[PDB]
Amino acid sequence: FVARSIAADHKDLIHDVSFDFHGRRMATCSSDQSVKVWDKSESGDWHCTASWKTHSGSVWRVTWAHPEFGQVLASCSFDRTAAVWEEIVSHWVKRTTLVDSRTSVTDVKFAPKHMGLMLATCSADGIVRIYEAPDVMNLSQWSLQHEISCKLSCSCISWNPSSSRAHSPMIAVGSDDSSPNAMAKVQIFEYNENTRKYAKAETLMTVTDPVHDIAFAPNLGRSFHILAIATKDVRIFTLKPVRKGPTKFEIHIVAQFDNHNSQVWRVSWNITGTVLASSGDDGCVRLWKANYMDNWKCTGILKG
Amino acid sequence: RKPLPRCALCLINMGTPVKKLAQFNNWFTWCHNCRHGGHAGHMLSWFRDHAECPVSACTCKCMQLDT
Amino acid sequence: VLTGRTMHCHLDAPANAISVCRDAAQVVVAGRSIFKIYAIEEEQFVEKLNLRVGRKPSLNLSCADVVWHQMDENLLATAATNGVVVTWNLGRPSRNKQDQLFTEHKRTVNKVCFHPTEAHVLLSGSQDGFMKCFDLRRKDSVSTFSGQSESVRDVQFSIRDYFTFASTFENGNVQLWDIRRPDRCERMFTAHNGPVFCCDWHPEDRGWLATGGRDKMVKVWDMTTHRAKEMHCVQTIASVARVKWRPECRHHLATCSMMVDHNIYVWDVRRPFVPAAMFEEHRDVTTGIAWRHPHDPSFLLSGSKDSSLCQHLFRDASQPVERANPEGLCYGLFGDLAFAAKESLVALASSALSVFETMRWFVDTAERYALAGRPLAELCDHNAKVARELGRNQVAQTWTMLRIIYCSSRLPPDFFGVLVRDMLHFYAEQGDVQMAVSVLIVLGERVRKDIDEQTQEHWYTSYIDLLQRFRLWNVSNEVVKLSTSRAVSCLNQASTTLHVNCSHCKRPMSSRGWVCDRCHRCASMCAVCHHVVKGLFVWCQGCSHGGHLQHIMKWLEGSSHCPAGCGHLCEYS
Amino acid sequence: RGPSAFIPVEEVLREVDNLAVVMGLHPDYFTSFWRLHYLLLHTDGPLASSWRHYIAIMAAARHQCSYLVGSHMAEFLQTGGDPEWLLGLHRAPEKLRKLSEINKLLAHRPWLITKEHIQALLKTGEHTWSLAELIQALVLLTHCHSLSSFVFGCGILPEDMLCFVEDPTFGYEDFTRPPTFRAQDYTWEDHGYSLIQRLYPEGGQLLDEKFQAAYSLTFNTIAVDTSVLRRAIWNYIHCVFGIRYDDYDYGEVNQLLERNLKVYIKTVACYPEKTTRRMYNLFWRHFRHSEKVHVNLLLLEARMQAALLYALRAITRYMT
Ligand SMILES: [Zn+2]
Ligand SMILES: [Zn+2]
Ligand SMILES: [Zn+2]
Ligand SMILES: [Zn+2]
Ligand SMILES: [Zn+2]
Ligand SMILES: [Zn+2]
Ligand SMILES: [Zn+2]
Repeated sequence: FVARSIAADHKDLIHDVSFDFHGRRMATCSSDQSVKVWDKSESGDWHCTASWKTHSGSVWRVTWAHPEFGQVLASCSFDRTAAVWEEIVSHWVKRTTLVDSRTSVTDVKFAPKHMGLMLATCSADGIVRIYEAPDVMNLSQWSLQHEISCKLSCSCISWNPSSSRAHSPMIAVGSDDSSPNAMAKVQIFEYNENTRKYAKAETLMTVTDPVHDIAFAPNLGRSFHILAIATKDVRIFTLKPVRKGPTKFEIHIVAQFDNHNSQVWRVSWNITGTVLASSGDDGCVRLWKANYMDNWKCTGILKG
Repeated sequence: RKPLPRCALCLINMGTPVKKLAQFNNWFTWCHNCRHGGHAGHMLSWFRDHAECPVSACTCKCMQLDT
Repeated sequence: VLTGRTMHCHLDAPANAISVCRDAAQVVVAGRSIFKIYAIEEEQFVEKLNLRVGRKPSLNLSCADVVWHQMDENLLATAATNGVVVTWNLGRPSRNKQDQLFTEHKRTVNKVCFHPTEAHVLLSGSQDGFMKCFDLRRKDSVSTFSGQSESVRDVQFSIRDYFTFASTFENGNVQLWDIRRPDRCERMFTAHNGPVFCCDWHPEDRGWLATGGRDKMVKVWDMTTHRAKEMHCVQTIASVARVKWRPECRHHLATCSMMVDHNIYVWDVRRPFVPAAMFEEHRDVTTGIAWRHPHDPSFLLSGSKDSSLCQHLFRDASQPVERANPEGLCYGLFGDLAFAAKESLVALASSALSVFETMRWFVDTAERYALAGRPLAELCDHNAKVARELGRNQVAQTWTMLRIIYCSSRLPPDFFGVLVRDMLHFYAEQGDVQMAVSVLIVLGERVRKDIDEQTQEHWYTSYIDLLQRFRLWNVSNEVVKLSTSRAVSCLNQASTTLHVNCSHCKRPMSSRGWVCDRCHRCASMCAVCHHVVKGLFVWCQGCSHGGHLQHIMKWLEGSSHCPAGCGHLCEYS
Repeated sequence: RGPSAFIPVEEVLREVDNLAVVMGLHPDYFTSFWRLHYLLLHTDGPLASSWRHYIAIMAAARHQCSYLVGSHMAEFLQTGGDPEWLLGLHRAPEKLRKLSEINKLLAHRPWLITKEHIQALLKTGEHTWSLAELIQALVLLTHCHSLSSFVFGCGILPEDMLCFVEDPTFGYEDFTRPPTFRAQDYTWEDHGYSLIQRLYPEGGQLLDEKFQAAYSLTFNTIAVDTSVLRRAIWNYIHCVFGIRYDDYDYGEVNQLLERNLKVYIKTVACYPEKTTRRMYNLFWRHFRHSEKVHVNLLLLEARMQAALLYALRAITRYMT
């Protein structure tokens, strides 16, 4: 549709942009070790309302939390740390700092609201950790609960946003290392209510080129799961549980598009889980949709 | 340091700091007969089109007891 | 010129110093339990000498620094932890190569230095505070300087100027002396917040320095004017131990850390935020670095604290600039799109934010739908009229058809009982849970015992969350009130009860009543109209006063005072 | 009759409300100590408050200090603690009954702490620790130990323990009865400050500010300079625990320290429950009463620094 420019005033590259739960605030992070927060006025113009130095290295990702716990943000950096910020009555203060990593921390993600207040982080050494805050009234007491260990270097993580009581929690983690061999780059871990531990569930064998981002889809009504991957091309998968250890899935493939003729960097679904947006090296954003015959077309080409 | 009671419409805990700094729409409000509370703006908006306590399984016409 | 490849060798003990001579073929490794000389031939390291032969484990050989002269290929000088400075004379007949053992320092010595041209000068800095200047032919004796700051850390002789040397102190100051006037320094200024570990001069400029400290910072200073000015500033992720300028490229540096970090970085001072290269071969903290030749910018030697010594090739590093993600992307709630990308792919150090202004039916259907209050037929007709007026025809036909099926021999008792379920699942699979939930609430009990208990919960929860995103609490609470499942119905019942007390007697009040049990006074007095409040009561948490919901609201839009008159500004405005 | 059983009441009048008045005789140090205490025990942080007071109770009960244990249990009851926890160690959860092994070593024999203890504490399971959660506990334990030592050393009057401790008969054994820690391979100022700042910043800043207040504290009646005998006492107490400096000549220790003081130091440090009035009066007979407090402050600082350096070296060896 219509495109309007924003004056970021960042001294280096921007690595992430995130919206909030009510859709009227936005956060941007850059390699000048800074974080900015933007607000939208009645006239429909975005203007900055805060900016403060956050880490001592490049900041990769920044994410919001549910408004039930307050106005909370999380960040990850090249200096092997993760921080939690809150807004009190207006400046932002630091609440915690997680320093267990030995290498650069690459992604950070908040858990869906019905599990509580949980956070998951991923490193370049192949270790994924899950934290928790047992008492919401103190946002400075986190406690480590689980620790998974993959065989390769992680680059992205994603939670399952389903809210059903027949689905157990699961998280998908992807790699980015380029090796002369041919090993699977995407793995899925599932929770076991009986043994109280995360266990391996499936492995996406077909994916062999390096991965850059993955994203589940907002369920809202269904009995199966949809996953999107941003490799050299765009791929979309489907996982449907089988009737009743880890649950058994039937993995298929439903879409593959090489329309970018480049490397795909980012993917993003929408609020209803029906339209997929992808960005590539050419510099264009593309939109994908599916009809009632389960074919995935294109819907628009947005160019900057 | 334990949670204060939560609003019956937005399900978010009540509180007030102690430009405006504590506006009217975020004050406490409660029925004096059934003791069910909420934000001032939320309850003002609710009691325009309905007449019954927002909490489930309640019976008060919490606004007709005065007018 | 020179030729070689990446290689490494394993030592016997950790090393914490290094030095190279004007042949680019020899190197010295010193430490607490090792003092050797190696050779860089073409493919490997070969170990020629071992200057610890005659092993009397004196504490005079626990070296902290070592330098090699660049006029005579035979002089060497180490600094020990006792306070001794030893000068070695390699070209000597005997097996031992010791020459002199100056012992004028009381505490630990940290650094030693040689003059670039005059091959009889030494400069030593110790932990006491003073720095001495020996003369290696025993004439004219020593000359002592005093800094009056703290333990000194580094000492360097200027490359262009003949008589000037620099110093770095633990409090954070940098002084500048001349060796023909050991009475007062020629400058002083505060550089870092804390100890300053290293300094270096520019091989080509005339007044350019480079200091590194414990506050994780690297600064470049200009000294051609009367006051020191700071041009650049590199912010690393750990404390800095060594800083060296690259040959022939006047905007490059090399740093290693003193803790936590094992890498070796090469920075460009015109891009201080991202390193231009990084060598990550070692497995412990790096202690010493040195460029091989002053005229070949492609060779670097390092010695670490894992008993290892390596040579690095610049064309084999791990460049992290061209290994990163150049863009970000997010989808909004109202249909907006946010896209930021590099300025080299769209139209190499900036980005370009842009929002694209790419669900009114949801918010218009939510408000206008009727769920309870009247019987089935009129509810169905109302919903059908709404859907038709919005433009959705199939939904309207579904609403109309749902009336003929219920609100009306014969057809068998439940002939359509297996089609409404399929319709509900059909609507819920596409992501339209609004229709399914509305139909479930309207029908009530004729479709209830057909859908599994864990599917109604999923459908209700998704709808409630979607409604709460758009900030429609009336519809959300209406759904919660008439929900068919107990778990959803019990959502606005947990912790929504308030406890109120009488402020005269400080006693709890009974659950239903407006008169205190002991004071026998009414406490729900309106602060404006002075009547009894039996319904809704507004309250101020600052001065503990309030009244009727619509009385205080009107009073507070004309004044800014508590109506009870206690001198409070209840909105703080 | 007043504050301290050793210092006469008239001296205190002329020169936890008792410790604060006996330690107030050196104003520039009291402020720093109170700041660190407020940060460590009252400000919000990675651990809960009740857990912090329980850690203080466990640490003070090693040296059998009634004062601190009583004060800290009184505080723990009023912050929301479980009264059931005060019956013994065996009623507490299996996350505080892991620090009980590092407790003894930090209190009695610091030189035996290795990286395997850290690995045992941080090993994955059902009840684990994080790095921040554990670096706070270490500092808390050292702080309580040193405070107990000072309290017993100055002889403070008031105004069970065997149930809070495992292995009650460990005690101290002399070092010479293990490699030596050279104080130039791992120094606080160059090595420990950076690590403690990265893992716990505010605490590191406060500890470095408190270390520099116990160095600039002059001695009035010496008779070389104040900087000499201070170095002597500091080096002696460090050498007791197994740290040897390379530059220092150790002969001057006897020529500068009376043989009576050399026993008071060791008694108050290693076994602070056996200190008595006669010991307090034997050394420095004809000197002012405000110097036998400065000696105690120096000793406290030295014990803290030794224990912290050993623990930090262990953590660095683990993480490398
Ligand atoms: Zn009521
Ligand atoms: Zn009610
Ligand atoms: Zn509310
Ligand atoms: Zn009363
Ligand atoms: Zn009134
Ligand atoms: Zn008032
Ligand atoms: Zn008021």
